Amino acid sequence: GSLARAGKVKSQTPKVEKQEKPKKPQGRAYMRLLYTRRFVNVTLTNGKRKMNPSPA
Amino acid sequence: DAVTIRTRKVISNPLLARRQFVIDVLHPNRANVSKDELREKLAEIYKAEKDAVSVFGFRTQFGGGKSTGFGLIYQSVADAKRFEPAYRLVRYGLAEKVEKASRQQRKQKKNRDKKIFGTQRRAQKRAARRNA
Amino acid sequence: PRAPRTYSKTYSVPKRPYESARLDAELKLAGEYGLKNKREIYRIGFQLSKIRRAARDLLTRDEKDPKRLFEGNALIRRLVRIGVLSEDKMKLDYVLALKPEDFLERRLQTQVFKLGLARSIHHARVLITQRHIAVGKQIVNIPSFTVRLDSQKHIDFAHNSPYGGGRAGRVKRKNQGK
Amino acid sequence: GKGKPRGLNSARKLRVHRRNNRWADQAYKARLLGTAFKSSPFGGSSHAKGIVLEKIGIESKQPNSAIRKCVRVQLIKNGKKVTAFVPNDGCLNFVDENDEVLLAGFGRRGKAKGDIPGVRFKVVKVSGVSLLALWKEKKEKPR
RNA sequence: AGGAUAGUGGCCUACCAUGGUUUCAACGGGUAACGGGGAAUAAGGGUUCGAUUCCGGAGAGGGAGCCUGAGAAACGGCUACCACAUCCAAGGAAGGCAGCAGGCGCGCAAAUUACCCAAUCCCGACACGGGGAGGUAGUGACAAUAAAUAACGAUACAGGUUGUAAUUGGAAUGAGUACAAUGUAAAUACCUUAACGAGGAACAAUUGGAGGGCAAGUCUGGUGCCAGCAGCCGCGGUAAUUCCAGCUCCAAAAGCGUAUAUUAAAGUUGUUGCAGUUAAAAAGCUCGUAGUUGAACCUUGGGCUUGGCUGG
Repeated sequence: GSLARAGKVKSQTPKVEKQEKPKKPQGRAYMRLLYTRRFVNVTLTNGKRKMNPSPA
Repeated sequence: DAVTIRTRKVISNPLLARRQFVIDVLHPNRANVSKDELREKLAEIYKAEKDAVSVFGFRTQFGGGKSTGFGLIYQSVADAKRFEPAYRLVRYGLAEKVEKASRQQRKQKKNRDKKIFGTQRRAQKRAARRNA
Repeated sequence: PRAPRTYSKTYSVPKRPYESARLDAELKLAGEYGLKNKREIYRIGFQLSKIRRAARDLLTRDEKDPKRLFEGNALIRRLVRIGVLSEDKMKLDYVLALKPEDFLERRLQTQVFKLGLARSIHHARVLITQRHIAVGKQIVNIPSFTVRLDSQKHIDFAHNSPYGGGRAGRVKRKNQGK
Repeated sequence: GKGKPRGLNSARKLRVHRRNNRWADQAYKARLLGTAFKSSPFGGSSHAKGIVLEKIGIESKQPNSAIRKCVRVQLIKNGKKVTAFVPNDGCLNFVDENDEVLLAGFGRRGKAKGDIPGVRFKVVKVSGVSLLALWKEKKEKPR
């Protein structure tokens, strides 16, 4: 085998710059964000819970 | 601001001619009370000589407003000079700091001197003779 | 050289890292006590593990065993003092029935919120860590400070705190004088 | 009677029997015979620094079809010549001939991993700089 | 029997006997072996480790021999050789960091040529001197403890008397910066505390992962068995839930991943507690020594008096 095709896909991948987003809460405040979301405003669709619903 | 001192754990020690106790300092609305001022305050309360009062080891409790330490009073200023440690006398202005070079300079002197027998004058005199 | 200074660990992680029953239950426990991270649940679980373990060995011994009798009351007395164990359950059998919710009930953050000094459980920690709660005449900024019964009635703001008759804080002086 | 002695005075027979039979356990045998100390290229260690003699790409095993890109490394401590893989996308170029590379295992305890035939090591650093940081451009190679 | 020793003893000498150890493992080899107290993990039983804060031993490059001294076969004592090594005027002389700091090498792998006798103690002719012993500071993500990165409102949509998602605010504080005071041998730091110090409160948390195990996508764009990923099973051959990026989400968090060894998981070393007809494994079959293990059987029943503690 040759070494010619090294690093092909990473080279020709179009570059996307990460969008600037407001910082999430850290630590205890993030710990609050995880509690209120899955145990106060339940998102179940009559018993149907998917954690990261893809757009569908 | 209302600096009140409490002395507990008092033991009289005539063996060294001093009385020792644990000092509780109540200084609300105050950062902390210096060692010198508590000497005037404690000496006036006990009507003793200020220069015969030694206070050290102060640590402030959490949140401030209260300090604890250890107190020493001697039957005379002469007694304080005789038995108190030298550095404490420097702190209180009762004595001067003895002047000496750093530990490195003293140590290298002693080793250099050990290479010489007899008086230092004789060795250099022979050394002066040798090179001349 | 100098004698070594003893120290020991206070928490332990579970052997199984991902268990949805345990993952959500801890959040149910941590979320409404406002605990910053799961390690504080670990610390309570670790301490409760050896309190149960200590009582287990005594319970295996005979009744009227001097070691069971001496250590039985001392361990129970230490729990009745902190309010975790009810005064009527001095049997060394209700000790095993203890649950991590009781220990989290005696935390300073828990008690400060439950005494009305804070709006929420989350308001209790920020109020505590900012040096405002004083137990008796001593200021405490440790949220995990367990409360003894004789100190439960003495939980209040610091006398020098801006919320309880102290001086105006940093933001107040910068704004009220400009 | 389960085949093993049960007498109260049979402690020597029981201790001897187990001691002989532990040599059938592969983990125990490697520890006492000291195979890793004598024959393993790392000499029983965890990591090992070496010198890259050349760069070679190796066909993957079946059923996969690819060419795995490794390097041939000569070791400093014991003079052995081994093959070390380069796990990432496109840092075959960051590693050069006659270069200093720190190696490690595949986690399979001296055995071959995955579809890569005859290779037991991976490159952790090159020229003192972590390859993971180089791939993420957290650092650049010192040259 | 003598010599030598501080003294017993083949410790050494003379003469005499043939003894002494061993399958209950002698002798020999290896040890990536100083021993123990202990450490890690452990339902219990166990397994691995113990150079290393204490105790005991040994060594001061490798041997060997000695002086002084109560005490040394001493090395910050000497002599000789060997291996190195320094100055040299070529005649000579002086060496021993496995002491503190530091330098090279070896490496996967490990700190400042800092301050001080004030604390602990030691030594001396000794209240006073000395002590890299020791203590203090520096580097320190070896580990361990506690513990910030926000809390509370109103407008308003959504929502079932209150939990939120945005734009609208006022208060609180220490990270930091610092008079000062303590702290300290002198300092630094901690602790206290004038003053400054929080809206994008940019004073912005990271490490990994999202097919299963195992928690979180059948989203978007890139290539097309190539790149590569994948501890294992496999993913990739043109709509890839598995590669490279974005978005989103998950686990822990000032920590998270990787490598190697070990422990549990392992009832896959099994004494507790394995398996042996067919998955590995009953010696072809008897004899037989040590070893291990070995039938039953010898004052029981009765009678009386009394003490203690358990529930009454």
